[PDB]
Amino acid sequence: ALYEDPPDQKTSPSGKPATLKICSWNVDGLRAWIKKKGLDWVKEEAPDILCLQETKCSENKLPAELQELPGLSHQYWSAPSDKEGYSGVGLLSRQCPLKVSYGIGDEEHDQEGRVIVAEFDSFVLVTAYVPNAGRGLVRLEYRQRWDEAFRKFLKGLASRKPLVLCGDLNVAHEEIDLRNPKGNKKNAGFTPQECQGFGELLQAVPLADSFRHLYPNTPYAYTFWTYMMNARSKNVGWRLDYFLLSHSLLPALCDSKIRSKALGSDHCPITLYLAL
DNA sequence: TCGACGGATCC
DNA sequence: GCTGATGCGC
DNA sequence: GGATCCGTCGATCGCATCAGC
Ligand SMILES: [Ca+2]
Repeated sequence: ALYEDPPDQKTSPSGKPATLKICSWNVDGLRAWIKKKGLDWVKEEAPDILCLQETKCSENKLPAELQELPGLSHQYWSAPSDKEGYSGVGLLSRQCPLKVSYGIGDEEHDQEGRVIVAEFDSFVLVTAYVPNAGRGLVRLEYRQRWDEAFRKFLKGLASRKPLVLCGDLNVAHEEIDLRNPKGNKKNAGFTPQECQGFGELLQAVPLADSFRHLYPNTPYAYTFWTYMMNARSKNVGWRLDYFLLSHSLLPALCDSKIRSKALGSDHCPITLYLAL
């Protein structure tokens, strides 16, 4: 069936009002997405922090419109070391973070511009574009090694500060996270290896899947639809974009949104509300 | 994602 | 700047 | 032997590069 995001709950389980609004969006081509007026949508949504994945855009080709974006002035970008127009992530923030860093600290996994880490007063924000297992699972073996290094890195981080992980994690955790699970158990993003990796990521860091913690049995909630076969028209999709939270942060969780109607990509944006 | 393919295998 | 082909995706 | 059942296996869209001039 089709899906309507419920309204934004902007008070916490204790009634404290949300102080912090984080939007995450795989823009699948930053320049194409700006040409498709996504930046307008970002302006009307007005996040305190915007995380972008799959920018496919090197630092010096960044369009001018991003400078004229005065509520998200502190901007950080990561592109692959030697693969142009591939991958890429950015982190735009209203307030200046204490410390920004790139990658997870493992040479093998830090060459494709996928991870930005931004340290704030009371939490640490990681945004990531996870490597896709590949058509015909050509990179599924590399991906399990990423999963373990990423798990290890995030666990280390979360031991020092409450952690918010957001972005495209390239896996539908459970069968409820995609429209046709039975046909995709051998396609990238729904292999047993990928769903197990996600489960261990939740278990080992540990982290809670914010959306699923709030809406544990809501089906048809997806963040991605392939461009082909009018899949978004029919809501034949996958939930690949998450906010994963330190359990410490659950009493701060106000809501976790899926902005199904915002166009500009084959991913829609997701928005997180915290009382901090 | 969807389909046309097969090569199975049922009534 | 323009064509045409290739890489990469969930 | 003529219908179904179910595993492949290509071809769909979109962004971006690259080779060449
Ligand atoms: Ca490829």
